[PDB]
Amino acid sequence: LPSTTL
Amino acid sequence: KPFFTRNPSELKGKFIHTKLRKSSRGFGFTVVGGDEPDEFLQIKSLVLDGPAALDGKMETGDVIVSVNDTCVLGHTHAQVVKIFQSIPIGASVDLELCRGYPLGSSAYGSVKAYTNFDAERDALNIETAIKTKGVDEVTIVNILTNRSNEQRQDIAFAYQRRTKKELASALKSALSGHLETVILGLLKTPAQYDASELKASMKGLGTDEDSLIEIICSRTNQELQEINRVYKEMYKTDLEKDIISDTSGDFRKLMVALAKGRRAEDGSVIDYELIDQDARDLYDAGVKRKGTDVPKWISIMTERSVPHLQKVFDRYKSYSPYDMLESIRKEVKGDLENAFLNLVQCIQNKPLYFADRLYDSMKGKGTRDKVLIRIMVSRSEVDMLKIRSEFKRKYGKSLYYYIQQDTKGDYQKALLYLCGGDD
Ligand SMILES: [Ca+2]
Ligand SMILES: [Ca+2]
Ligand SMILES: [Ca+2]
Ligand SMILES: [Ca+2]
Ligand SMILES: [Ca+2]
Ligand SMILES: [Ca+2]
Repeated sequence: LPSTTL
Repeated sequence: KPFFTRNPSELKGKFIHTKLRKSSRGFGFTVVGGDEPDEFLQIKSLVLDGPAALDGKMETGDVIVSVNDTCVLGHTHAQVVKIFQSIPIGASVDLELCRGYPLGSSAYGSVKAYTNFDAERDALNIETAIKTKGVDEVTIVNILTNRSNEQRQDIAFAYQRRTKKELASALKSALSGHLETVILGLLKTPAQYDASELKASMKGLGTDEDSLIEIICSRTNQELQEINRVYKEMYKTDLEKDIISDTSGDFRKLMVALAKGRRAEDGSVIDYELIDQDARDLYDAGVKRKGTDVPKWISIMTERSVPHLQKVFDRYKSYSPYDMLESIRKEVKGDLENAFLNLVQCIQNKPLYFADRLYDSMKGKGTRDKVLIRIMVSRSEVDMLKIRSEFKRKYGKSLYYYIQQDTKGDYQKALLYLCGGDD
């Protein structure tokens, strides 16, 4: 579950 | 296992190039994947009003192939976000996207997303089949049963943008019988289909308590949260309010409590002491005493997590001479009994629960097409493979076989496609 806003 | 490759000459779908200028809040999209060394990076969502959305080229599930003329196939998640964050405000970025690899799909469904999806081409071929003299139902079945439910949402959008008429409207006028009942159900979002099937079961004082129990006792927390919202947008009244209207007694309390969707989420630590205490409290409320303490049954069976209650029902056999299902068949009766029986079956083994309901809808004379169609439509993208697996183990023959012998025509071909396989 890696998850990052760009 | 999801397919992975570092060479672009091995990708399946079509490719899209984009140029996004960095705003004060970034490019306006989020990325998933990237822990597993061989795992794609895919767009999870797009911030509306953001750069990625207002350009209209990027879509969710897009595999990021290359960033600024540099192939990022196999890049770690942290290596990619550092490329996007190094770009200053006002500068742009070149994104090569690959469309055709899917995302948060269910490993156990039977209807998967079409890879070479073309919503315009699909809405084109459907109109040609609808307008064909002697409506061509073969093509309509060949398309709609071979698309994911969200792909069918895009086809409905494209069909209305070309013919200026709704896809559900044109298909309802062109189809008839049970085939219409299946196709119209496939065009609804899972919340809309459940919300409509629930209202349909509360049509009058003669409530279809069977269909009401099936939908309520099988849907999870997140599924029921969406159902309650969609049910009010469509009918301007709370799902709970209609349940209170068309139910009464303890059966009302059990249906209202389950419909709230506030079951305790699955815990990470197993509460062995609560498993025993819940098991004793179920035994003290039922078999051990004269009568039944129904509220204590409703509280335990609706509030504890599903992995917890499975262990509670196994521990319950240590205290009671009859297991949980047999205890229900003698402590309560009527619609309340049918509710507890279905609820416990959905907790112990939910795929087996739907396998029995499919067998029941076909074993006797005729067909319970209402139950058969709803289970095939609703479970096609959730656990249909597990439903087929439990069915063949218990009943010898496959679910495909029982649908083949009980249904005919294009209505049969539609159900067999939702079942999957050639058997
Ligand atoms: Ca390039
Ligand atoms: Ca025809
Ligand atoms: Ca009793
Ligand atoms: Ca024992
Ligand atoms: Ca039958
Ligand atoms: Ca039957």
